[PDB]
Amino acid sequence: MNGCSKRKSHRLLKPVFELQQSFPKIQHWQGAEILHRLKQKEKDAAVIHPCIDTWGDYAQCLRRYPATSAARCRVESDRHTRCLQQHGRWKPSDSLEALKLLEMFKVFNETARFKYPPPPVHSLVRGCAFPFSD
Amino acid sequence: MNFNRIPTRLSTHYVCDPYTTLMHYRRTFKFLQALKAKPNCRALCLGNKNQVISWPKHFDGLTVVTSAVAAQSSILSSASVYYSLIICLDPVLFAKHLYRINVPVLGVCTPREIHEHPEILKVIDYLLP
Amino acid sequence: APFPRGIVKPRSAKVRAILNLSVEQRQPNPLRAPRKSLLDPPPCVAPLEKGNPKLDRQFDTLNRSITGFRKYKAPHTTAPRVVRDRDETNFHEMLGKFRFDLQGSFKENGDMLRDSLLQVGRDLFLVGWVKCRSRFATGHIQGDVHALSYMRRYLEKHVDESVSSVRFYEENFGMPLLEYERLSAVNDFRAPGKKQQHALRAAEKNKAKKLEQESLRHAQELERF
Amino acid sequence: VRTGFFRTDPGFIDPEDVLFAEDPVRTWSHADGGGDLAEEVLERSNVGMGTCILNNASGVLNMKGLCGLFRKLRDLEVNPLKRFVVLTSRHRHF
Amino acid sequence: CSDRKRKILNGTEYIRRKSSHRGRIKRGSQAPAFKR
Amino acid sequence: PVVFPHTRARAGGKPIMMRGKSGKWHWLGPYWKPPWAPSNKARWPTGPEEWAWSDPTR
Amino acid sequence: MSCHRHVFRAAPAAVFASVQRWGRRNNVHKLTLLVQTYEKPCVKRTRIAEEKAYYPRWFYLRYATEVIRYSLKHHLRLGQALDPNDDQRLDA
Amino acid sequence: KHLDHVPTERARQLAEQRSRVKLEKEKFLRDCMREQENLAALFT
Amino acid sequence: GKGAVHYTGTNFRRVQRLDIVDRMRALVAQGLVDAPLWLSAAERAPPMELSNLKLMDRKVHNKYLSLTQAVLKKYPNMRFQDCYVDGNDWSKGNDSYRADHPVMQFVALQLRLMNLGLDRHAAFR
Amino acid sequence: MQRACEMVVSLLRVDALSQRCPFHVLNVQILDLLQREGLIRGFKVDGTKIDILLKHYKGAPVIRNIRVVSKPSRDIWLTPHELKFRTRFNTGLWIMQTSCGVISHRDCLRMGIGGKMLMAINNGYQHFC
RNA sequence: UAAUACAGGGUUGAACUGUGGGUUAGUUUCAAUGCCCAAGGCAGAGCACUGGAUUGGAUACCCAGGGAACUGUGCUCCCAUUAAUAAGAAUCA
RNA sequence: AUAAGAAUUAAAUCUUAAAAACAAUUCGUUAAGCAAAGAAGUAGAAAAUAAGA
RNA sequence: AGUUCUAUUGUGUUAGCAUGGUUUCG
Repeated sequence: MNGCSKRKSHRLLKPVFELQQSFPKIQHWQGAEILHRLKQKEKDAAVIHPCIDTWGDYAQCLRRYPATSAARCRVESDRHTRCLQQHGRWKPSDSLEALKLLEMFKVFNETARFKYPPPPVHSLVRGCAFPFSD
Repeated sequence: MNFNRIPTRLSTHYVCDPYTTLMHYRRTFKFLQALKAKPNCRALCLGNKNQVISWPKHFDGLTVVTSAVAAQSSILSSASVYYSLIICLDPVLFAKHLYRINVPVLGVCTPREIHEHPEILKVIDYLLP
Repeated sequence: APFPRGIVKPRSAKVRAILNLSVEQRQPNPLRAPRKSLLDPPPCVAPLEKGNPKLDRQFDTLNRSITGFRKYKAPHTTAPRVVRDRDETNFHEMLGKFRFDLQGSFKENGDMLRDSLLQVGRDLFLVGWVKCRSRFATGHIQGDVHALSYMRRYLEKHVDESVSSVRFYEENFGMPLLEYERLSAVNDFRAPGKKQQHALRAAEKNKAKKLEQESLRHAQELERF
Repeated sequence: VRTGFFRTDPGFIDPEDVLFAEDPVRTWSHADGGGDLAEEVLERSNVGMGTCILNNASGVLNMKGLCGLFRKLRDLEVNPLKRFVVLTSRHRHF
Repeated sequence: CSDRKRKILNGTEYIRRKSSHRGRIKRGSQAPAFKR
Repeated sequence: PVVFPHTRARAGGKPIMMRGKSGKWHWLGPYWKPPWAPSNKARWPTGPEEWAWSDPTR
Repeated sequence: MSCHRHVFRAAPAAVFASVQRWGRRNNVHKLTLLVQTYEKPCVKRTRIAEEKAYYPRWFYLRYATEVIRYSLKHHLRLGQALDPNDDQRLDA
Repeated sequence: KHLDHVPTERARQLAEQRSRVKLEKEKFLRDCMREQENLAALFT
Repeated sequence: GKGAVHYTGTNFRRVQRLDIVDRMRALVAQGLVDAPLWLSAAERAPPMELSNLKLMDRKVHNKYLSLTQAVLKKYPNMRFQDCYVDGNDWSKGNDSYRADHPVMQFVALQLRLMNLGLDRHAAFR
Repeated sequence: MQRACEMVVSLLRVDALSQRCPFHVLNVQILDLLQREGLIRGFKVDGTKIDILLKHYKGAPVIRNIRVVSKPSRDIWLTPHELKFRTRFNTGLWIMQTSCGVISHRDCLRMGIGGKMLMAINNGYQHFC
């Protein structure tokens, strides 16, 4: 009988794309360089394909060992099997860069070469002329 | 969930209090009645696509500036020929264009918007909370 | 924390930006300066792109920027007079000019319409320029009054493509001389690499828009619910 | 609805309304000649109108208040730039 | 200070002025030192 | 009583750290509160945490 | 001190990676490079000022990138300001 | 200077106590509704 | 020299706000514009002075910041209520609840009684 | 004198309903003169401070300018026929201190007494020292 | 920058006190390194200098060695001389 | 001479050498002079320094 | 603001000590 009488809309139950902490605005180029370092350290896997490197390694090992490959190439075979099972249905990511995503949140500070775009007016203006008399 | 500053002071809103709103209604009613008592007068209504699809995005007032040298030019310059009252719902967005407009402007906005951009009171003539 | 044995006091904005957590401009002090407002006049700066000034209210083939080297000027100045004594027996010798904009749908990136307009202009001895694309067309046409009227009628009624809107503007009559000498076309001559770069930038902008559009649509759905 | 509160629920107190409460008397604190708010009648200087406040300690009216009010009202009446006059009291119960 | 600091910077004082700071090339002070 | 506040001028000056490689304070230390500083309550809005010691005596 | 790791039912490469992580988070290589050569006090002042200004920015951007990755992975939508006076009542 | 006499709000409060309730603003719900109805009737 | 260092001087601009009626009356009187049809109605219903009413907004100290802390410290279980509802941030360092939360109602009633003229502790009881 | 030169700052505030200034009997007398001249809405005396409730008109404040004449490091006195010339053709208020109290330059001119020039309110651009 | 000894300053409270202050030369306590003087004198490192390279060439950058300087109630304040762009009052919740 | 150590962009000077007490690496023990690595957010009071390009 | 006391001292001078780079000894 007794129970919650309002919607479970808490942003913890329903995580939302937002920055929960603010920070003094950062120079645009400094923030861009930091984000580049983060991306390099993460090694965004946008390669030809995750399975391409495993296949190349397997083929190279087979070429190196034409006779005893059955026993030599087992770690490579297992790695390639795992890669096929995991990233077989792999699609390259299609999303905006974190730099643009944070420019959206206005994290960075306007420098001489970076300014936030002014609010759109032509696209957002909606006019409705109606008669008002009598 | 929050890791930001916690304000300690709250600002009141006298412009949008009960009695001030009642006075706004009383003063705007007389002007609207007098305007409607005269014939062949049209009223323009401006808003935002996100607060109104069906509404046309182009009208006679719109100028549609296209050149860089014309950036400073207003887009509602010619509205005075056609209209005798501009009912605005996005004063913050249209402030630069409603500034010193030669037709009366009735603006609808929130106390938060008024306090964050008090300069809209220099482009609004009549206010309806 | 570390012990640096003192602090530094740089004066320049560059070194301060490097050596401080942030150099974000703070709100003006209410006791010193007034608050910034949307009505403040913009800075008086000429709009430039890659060092070139973009100062023209209309595109036209006769738009040029002043360069650093002398260009031969006309030795003298003489403006031919405007003949105002024109009657039915002479009103056909007057010249004129207009500009047109068409919106709709055309195929082959406007090549068909370009060819049609070039043929019509060659037949009518009109001059000026035209510019056709997938969804729009613009042009500036000059010539005899009858030829201009025929061109206007052709554009309004005799175009073999979807023409949702037609507009004519900047009409003038009784001109002594014609600015142009041929009716040419403005053709997009960008390299494929340039086109690809521009398309990538446009796609970035489109994704930025789509994020907010999806958020707004979800909000509208919730409001409807 | 069972245990929680709602705005429509009768008795719902508005915290902002409670917080923004003001003392009515403090609306006339800036009304005096010397600024000590001791004069029997206090006149505020406003554009286009006159404002007179009775400021006797007990709310009683005496000759000092009579003379002050008379002079203030005559000046305001004669003044054409003051289109109307307002009369009120600064007391609590009177 | 403008012309005075200019003389200091160009080094006329370094040559012509005694210094209780001494140095192997600058003129020295043979009297007890005090701020002037 | 109506008495004006006293001046915020204090003898000695402001903290100075000796130039060079010593790290010694030529005057005052790093915990010095300038006279022109906000209140302690203003600077420390939260106040003592729940795990701080109520009595600071050692 | 010296970090000790036991290579048991794990890869020596993995254990070496864990040791490298310990060294990096303890700044061992940084201190070794610092002590290998003489650093003048003014250089140390400038370096410490630069680090104290820089690292908080890096931490904030790391948090931002973590949030971005989480939102992309979970297909989260951009938030809208919570409109007050919403009854927040169940439609039941 | 601590024996001078200057008018003070503490002195005024002490005098009154020898001899302050805050009030919330009214909402004018009915008047607001009537004015809104009149505006809607005008805009019909 | 300097620029915007003249506080109480040329840093601010003391210029009048001219509304539609004032500007149109001036234009008509000087004859730069033909009398519009709406001008009579606007004059007979002049716009109000919004700047004067704006100057009446006063900053208020938030006593709830401390009252909520007191009530929460006395009764920690109040944070369960509406724990899943967006708006109630109960994380350490915030304790910011919605106006319809029991904590907000409690502090509102306490402050109402205090305004009526009771002590903090009496209002709490 | 120092307190009056300080109160100049509190009087020259903009976009403010009221502002505080240091207390002094000379400040109280100058405020009395200002209120009698209708330049402030009012003022209140609270211990060490005085709260001046300022007056506005059409957005802008009534007090548009204050020029200090007599500073605590330099007195300025004038004979009647010098005061007349210095205040010639001006609608501003020049505050004068005399043996008859703190009055306006017009009262001083009618009385023909020697006075000390303290402040000039809304005097435009008219000063000599 | 552990403890201990001797002294400040800052913060908080109670009491006392009662315009007792803000600024400061014909004023003088302190103050990086270097230089002069005195001390010691080979933990480290290190001018001049030596010799092993690069360079048309280097009197340098690189390498090896190195008796100048590196701890003082002394002499002593030159400076990109020390918490900033002098100190105090007023305006802000 | 030579190798090894060391160093270098690469080399060289330099040290040891033929079974090793101190060239270099590993392990113990004292000895000497020397002494901010680790522990403090220039951040959050509304607290804000300089009309313009 | 100043004087006295009160709780606290990464402040300045201090006899000695724990630890440590380096060199040293086998």
